[PDB]
Amino acid sequence: SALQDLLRTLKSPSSPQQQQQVLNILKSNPQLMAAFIKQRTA
Amino acid sequence: SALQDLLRTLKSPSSPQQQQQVLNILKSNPQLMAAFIKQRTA
Amino acid sequence: LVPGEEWEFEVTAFYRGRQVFQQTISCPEGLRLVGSEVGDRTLPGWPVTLPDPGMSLTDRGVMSYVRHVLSCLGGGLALWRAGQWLWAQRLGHCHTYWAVSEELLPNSGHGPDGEVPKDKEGGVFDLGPFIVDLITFTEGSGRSPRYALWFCVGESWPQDQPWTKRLVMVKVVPTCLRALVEMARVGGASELENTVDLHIENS
Amino acid sequence: LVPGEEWEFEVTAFYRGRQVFQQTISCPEGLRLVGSEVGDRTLPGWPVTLPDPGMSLTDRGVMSYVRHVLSCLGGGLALWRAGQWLWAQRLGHCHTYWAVSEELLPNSGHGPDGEVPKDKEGGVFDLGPFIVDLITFTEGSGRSPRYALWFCVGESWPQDQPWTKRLVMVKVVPTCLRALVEMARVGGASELENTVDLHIENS
Repeated sequence: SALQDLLRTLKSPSSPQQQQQVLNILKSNPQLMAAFIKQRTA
Repeated sequence: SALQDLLRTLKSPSSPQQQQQVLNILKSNPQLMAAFIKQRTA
Repeated sequence: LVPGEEWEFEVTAFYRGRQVFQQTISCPEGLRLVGSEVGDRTLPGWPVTLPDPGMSLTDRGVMSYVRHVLSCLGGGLALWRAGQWLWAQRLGHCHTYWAVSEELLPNSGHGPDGEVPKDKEGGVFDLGPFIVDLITFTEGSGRSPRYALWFCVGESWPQDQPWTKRLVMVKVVPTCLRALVEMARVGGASELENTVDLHIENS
Repeated sequence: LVPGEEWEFEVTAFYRGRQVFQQTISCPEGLRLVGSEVGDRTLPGWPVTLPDPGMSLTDRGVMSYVRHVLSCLGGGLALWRAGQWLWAQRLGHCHTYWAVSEELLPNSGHGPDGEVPKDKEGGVFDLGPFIVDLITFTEGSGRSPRYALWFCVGESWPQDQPWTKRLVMVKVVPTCLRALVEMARVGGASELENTVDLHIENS
C-alpha cells in the first residue's frame, strides 16, 4: 500500500493507463520501491 | 492602402497596437515598403 | 500482453524547431509515426499522423521540404514495448536517427545513439539502466536518468548544427518514466549542479 | 516620451529551460521584469512579475535557486524603446547578460552580446541593421534578421553548457518585428539553407 502512497505524491495529472504502468514498474522492482521509501525516511 | 495591403498579408492574429507599430515602421521606411512591393511583383 | 506493460507515449513533433503537434497515446500495439492517410491499416501499431506544415508555418521553402519527408514516411516510424526494451523500426524511405536525451533538448554534438533499422527491429531504450540510474538519483547522485527519445527524420542527426535547423524532429516520452523521475524529485532529488555560480551583487 | 515609440512585447520566461510564463504586453513606458510584489510603483515601466517556481517545478534545488534569483531582481530588468534603439537597464542585484538571437534557441557559443548596464541604460537592439537585413532577406538571401532578445539572469551567459541549465532565462520579442519578418516569408522569402541534404532512400 506504499504503492498507493507513492502515486499520491504526483503533482502532475495522469491517465489510468499511466498510473497502471507506473504501478507495474514499482511492484516489479522492489529495489526501486525501497529507494523511494528510503528517500522519505532518510 | 498600399500599407493596408501589406497588413492583410499576415496569417497570425494581431493587436491594434502591434498593427499600428508595424505601420509606423512602414511609414518611416519607404525603402522597406519598396522591398515588399518588389517582392510580390517581379 | 499483461495490462499496464504497454506504455503511454507523449509524442511531440517539431518542424524547423517549432512545436506543431502534441498528443498523448496509450495502446498495446505501440505507435506508427506517419505523414498521410490511413486507409492502409495492414500494419500494426496506432498511426500517429504528423500534421501538414501549412497549418502552422509560413516559410514556403520549409513547408515544401517538410511535406516531402512526411510523404516519404511510408509505413512510418514504429515504436513499441516488448520485455524490458523499447523497440523501433523504420518502415518507410526516410532515414531516421535517434538518441536518448534530455526532455527539453536533443543536444549536440555527442552524436546519435544509432540509426533506426529497417529490415529488422532495433532496441532503442532499456528500462534496466534507467531504473538503476533512478535509484542512484534518489540517493543524491545529482544525475537524472534519461527517458526522452528524440528522432531525426529525413536528415542526418544534427551534430554541432542546432537541432532547430532540422525539418522534422520528434520527441517521444514514456509518460510513466517521466512520472517516476518526478516521484524522485518530489522525494527530494535534485539535478542542480554544484558548479552553479550565481552572479548577484553581494557588495 | 509621448510619440510612436511604444513597442508591444511577448515575454517568455524559462526556469531551467522550461517555459513557466508568457504574456504579450504593450506599454508606452516599456517593461520591468520583476519577481515580487509591486508596491514599488514609483518606478516607470509595466512591472512583469515572473512566477514562483513552485507553480511549475518539482525540483527543490532548482526551486530554491530560482526563488533567490527572483528575490534579488529588485527594481528588475528594464526594457523600453527610444528612437531606433531598444534600451535595457539592470536596476536590481542580478547581473544580466543579453543576446540578439533566434526565436527558439539563444544559441552558443558565439558569446553574449554584452551585459546589461546598471548605472545607466544601454542599447541592446538597433532597428537600422534589422531593416537592412530584412530587405536583403526579401531579396532572396537565406539570412533572416534576428529580433529575439534573450536574457540570462543571475548567472553567466550559457556559452558552452545548454541554455536549459540556466536557472532563469527570458526571451523578449517585439511583436511588430516578428510580424515584419512573417510578411517577408509570406512574400516568398525562405530561411532554408542550400546545404540541406535529405537522407531518403531512392530505391
